[PDB]
Amino acid sequence: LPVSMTKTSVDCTMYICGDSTECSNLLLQYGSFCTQLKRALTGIAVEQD
Amino acid sequence: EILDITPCSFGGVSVITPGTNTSNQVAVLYQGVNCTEVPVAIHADQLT
Repeated sequence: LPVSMTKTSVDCTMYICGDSTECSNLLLQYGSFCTQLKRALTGIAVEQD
Repeated sequence: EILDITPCSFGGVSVITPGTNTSNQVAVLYQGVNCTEVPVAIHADQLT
């Protein structure tokens, strides 16, 4: 029987824009998607513990 | 001359605090990096 799974945290800025696109500051115009995904990932991480 | 392109050293910053009702000291956690890849530029913090 499984108990826990892999806890994953995702950096949305490096995934969507990248580590080389400093001109991609338009992700702040979309609002708070990264916060509401990081909250769900943090809840999953504290649930697996 | 062919060269690898490895990305920059990055990670997540997690602040550990006992609460503002107790004290104001905080401890940071740089997730996924070594003790040498953390910024040792504390003497030059005004350069950002």
